[PDB]
Amino acid sequence: DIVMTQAAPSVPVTPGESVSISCRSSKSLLHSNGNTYLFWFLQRPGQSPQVLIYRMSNLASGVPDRFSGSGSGTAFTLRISRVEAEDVGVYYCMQHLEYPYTFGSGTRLEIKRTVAAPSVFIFPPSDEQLKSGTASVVCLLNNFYPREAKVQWKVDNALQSGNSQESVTEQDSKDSTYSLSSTLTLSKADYEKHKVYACEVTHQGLSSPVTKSFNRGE
Amino acid sequence: QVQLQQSGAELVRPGTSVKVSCKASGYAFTNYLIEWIKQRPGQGLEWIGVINPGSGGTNYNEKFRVKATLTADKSSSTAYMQLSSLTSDDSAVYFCARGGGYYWGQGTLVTVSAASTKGPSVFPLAPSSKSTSGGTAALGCLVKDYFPEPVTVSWNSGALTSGVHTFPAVLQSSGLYSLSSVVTVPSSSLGTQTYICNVNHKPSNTKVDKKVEPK
Ligand SMILES: N[C@@H](Cc1c[nH]c[nH+]1)C(=O)O
Repeated sequence: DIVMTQAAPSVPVTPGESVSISCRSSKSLLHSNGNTYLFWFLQRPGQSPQVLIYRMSNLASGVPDRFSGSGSGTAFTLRISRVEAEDVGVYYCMQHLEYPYTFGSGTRLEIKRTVAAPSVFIFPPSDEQLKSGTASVVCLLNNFYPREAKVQWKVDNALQSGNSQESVTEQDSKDSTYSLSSTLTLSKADYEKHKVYACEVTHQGLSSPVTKSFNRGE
Repeated sequence: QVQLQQSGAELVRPGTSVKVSCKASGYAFTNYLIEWIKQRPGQGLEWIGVINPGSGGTNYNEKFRVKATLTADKSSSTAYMQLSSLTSDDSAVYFCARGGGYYWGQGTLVTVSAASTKGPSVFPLAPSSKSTSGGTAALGCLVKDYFPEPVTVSWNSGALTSGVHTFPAVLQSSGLYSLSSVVTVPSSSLGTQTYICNVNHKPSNTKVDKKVEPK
């Protein structure tokens, strides 16, 4: 088969600047008809892919002029000039010369924005959940940048291990931030054996860790 | 306006087969090729094969030649992909696309599992002083213990979208999924605006509209 290689798993860019995304093939994609059968696609979070460039260097209908493609028969570049915050997503090359058609592994576009520390919120378990015998404590880290953020849980000032789970959103297409939830799961019985619940947050935008806590019983 | 409309999500047992469909509208179905693409959750794209609906001719990625069968029904303008001998390796979103990849279906999620469907509980993440800063309050809903994916969440029947973050689900150690959806709003609105999270888990026919009350 023809192997498609995208050497960078992500590339960062400030809005208004230009960025290049690279792809290579293990065989020339040039056909005797003169066209090079390299296609570029964008996939935004939660959407189907969409074509940007067809046959290496041609702008697909309705795609903004800021997208352009160039290359040899084996090395290709998608250039995005005047990048917009809404350009976040994964960019894939694909060869359409020979069966089986094959895709590159994808290159995420990371939008650079001003560093922003998370706003941190903490939620005790609801009374409804406690009636069912389980307790979920939720710590929300909202609208921060960059993506890297560490959350540690302390119950009665004992650092927790093994009982939390985190989820992170994709980079927002408008404000270029991320949000993160950390959920600490205990039984109702174990939850009532303790008074102080705290999440401690480390992030580049913070000079020292931020702690949000509550005491069981308001 | 061209559309490729794929069939709905499938939960299917290992060792069985499943057929997904791709119905074309807005153009002459038999004049264009249909291609099929696999995308594992959080991963890249893999090409399965292509069919010419006018001739019935097909070509398959050799990796899928034993797994996949592509057919087309001219009378209904529908292309079909059958996946046989299912294993968890086949759990993925499957796309159809018209030849060249300008027009794509919305995808069909296929989950291959022997586990039973379970509907979630929905619990409020109530706004309090511990979730209120500088005139902004955070609130949300915890959608706990469901299988399989997916769950959808809206707020106020879709009227509230600004400031909403619905998190990717996590697979808990129990083998059930959980997710949360949060929203930041003006703290001055907590006494005057009703906030409801609309949760839908289609596999269990669970539909919950949970009002999230300040505490
Ligand atoms: N030349 C290709 C066949 C093809 C024609 N058009 C597109 N693909 C192959 O050998 O796989």
